[PDB]
Amino acid sequence: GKKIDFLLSVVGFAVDLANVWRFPYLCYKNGGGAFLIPYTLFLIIAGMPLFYMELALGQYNREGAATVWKICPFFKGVGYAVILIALYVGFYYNVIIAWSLYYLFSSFTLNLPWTDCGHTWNSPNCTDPKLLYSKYKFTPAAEFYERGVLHLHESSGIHDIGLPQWQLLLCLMVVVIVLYFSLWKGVKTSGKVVWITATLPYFVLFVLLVHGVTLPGASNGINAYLHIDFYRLKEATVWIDAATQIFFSLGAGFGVLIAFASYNKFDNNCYRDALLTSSINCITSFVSGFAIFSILGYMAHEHKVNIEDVATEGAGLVFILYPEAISTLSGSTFWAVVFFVMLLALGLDSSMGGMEAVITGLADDFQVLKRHRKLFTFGVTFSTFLLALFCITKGGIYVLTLLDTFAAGTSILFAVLMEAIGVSWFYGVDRFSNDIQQMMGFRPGLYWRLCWKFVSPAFLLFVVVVSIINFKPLTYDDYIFPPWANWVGWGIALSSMVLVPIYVIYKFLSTQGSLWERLAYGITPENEHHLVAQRDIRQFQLQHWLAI
Ligand SMILES: CNCCCN1c2ccccc2CCc2ccccc21
Ligand SMILES: [Cl-]
Repeated sequence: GKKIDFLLSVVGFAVDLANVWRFPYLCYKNGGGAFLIPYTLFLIIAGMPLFYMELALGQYNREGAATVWKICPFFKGVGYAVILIALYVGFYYNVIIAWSLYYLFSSFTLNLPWTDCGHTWNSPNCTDPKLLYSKYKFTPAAEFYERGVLHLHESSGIHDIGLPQWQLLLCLMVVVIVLYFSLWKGVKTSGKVVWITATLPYFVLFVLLVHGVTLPGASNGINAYLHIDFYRLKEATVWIDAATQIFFSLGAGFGVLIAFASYNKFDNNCYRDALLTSSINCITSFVSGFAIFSILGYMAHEHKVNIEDVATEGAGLVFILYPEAISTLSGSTFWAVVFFVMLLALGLDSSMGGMEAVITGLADDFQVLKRHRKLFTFGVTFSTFLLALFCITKGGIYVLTLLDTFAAGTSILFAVLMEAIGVSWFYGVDRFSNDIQQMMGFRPGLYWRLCWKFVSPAFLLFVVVVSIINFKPLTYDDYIFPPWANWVGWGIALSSMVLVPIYVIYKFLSTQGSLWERLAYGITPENEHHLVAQRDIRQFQLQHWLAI
């Protein structure tokens, strides 16, 4: 049972709302198959080594994202930045779970609300295929999503977001209460019911794939998915999106992997865990893309439009597509209930760890918080609830789009780049390899050390620079955000990016001694500070810097 339970746990972690909700519309937005080449390249080159590095760091040091930097005191700013990014993500990651809960509540009927027009939310322009360069938006499913759930028709833009929708308000309250009561006792919440949260997503995906392959237009969708537009690979939008999606999907750069690995056994095999998680993530993402493109190829045929204009390119793509596919199944109410229960379970389980990252990271830094986990959990959860109330307004989709663009973009790329630089160069890739050997019994291969020191940092720096210099003003379908929205988004990104230099400055100023003494204290592990008075600093020799 040692292996079956391990396989089930890794498969449960490898599937989340990233693959099922975000990856579909990022793949649709970037043409289809042309998004997979950069995705796989980044996966290998940067994602797998960084996942391995974070797991090893957490396992060896037994600390969270903030306090793990006792080895290199100058990067506690990086730790704080990743904690802040994790805090930002929840604000809308929980709004997506609220959407799922609302859809589940709406699915308890013999006539699904998204099957035809004729409802109070339907507009005169609603067009039903059965009863008779834009994104269409006049289908029953799109009309339901945008008017009976979002009520987006009551907001003219991000300047007129309006008041929170009360139904989504109740759903968000329920989600927040469930999160709090699942996090208020401690980190130990696995191995009890996660079994059904690990197999249900794959059963749902398999049934969706099998049924959608045999649909009238699925062939065209599959052809578009497998076609590669090589001109799209010369624009850097696909590359930036692929890098951000890889780091979001795998979970690196948020302080979650380090926090959870801090509770591992000192001899746990992090290499095997990283390999299996990455492989399962890639396969699941590919299958999700296949199913999604089959569904929208079917829709292109049914609605008599081009496949590029069938659906939205935003965060509601799955909430449009999956209901459309469900409506084609036999006994569609049962399948809708099953699918939205699966979405609820996936989202709640993932958000649990997402918030645990923040809680553990800040409790390791302050013991007062560690002594009062209930109050601290309540505070974190309540703050998330309010800043998510900001995202369930009539124009809450605009705020959600801005957040999904800026909270973890260049910010997360920069944070992961700083993490890799810190470890590999300042702490020492040789020291890191020695720690991994002391833990798991073998030294990492040359490929892993090369990726940690040279390859991953180079690609991360390139992608950060390209994302900064090739920045497209924010949009949502046919809506263009005002420039101040772009300024606000870049400010949100900087709020996390800037913690690193600020903490470097603060650590330098708060230390006592001469300039060289301050540097030695700042780049020396906290448990070897007695060697600084001995003028024996490894980093002050070329051997440390040329070591691989
Ligand atoms: C790993 N896929 C993302 C799943 C959710 N995610 C969350 C959730 C809420 C807040 C932050 C984050 C950061 C990324 C991450 C990392 C590990 C588990 C979950 C999450
Ligand atoms: Cl993904």
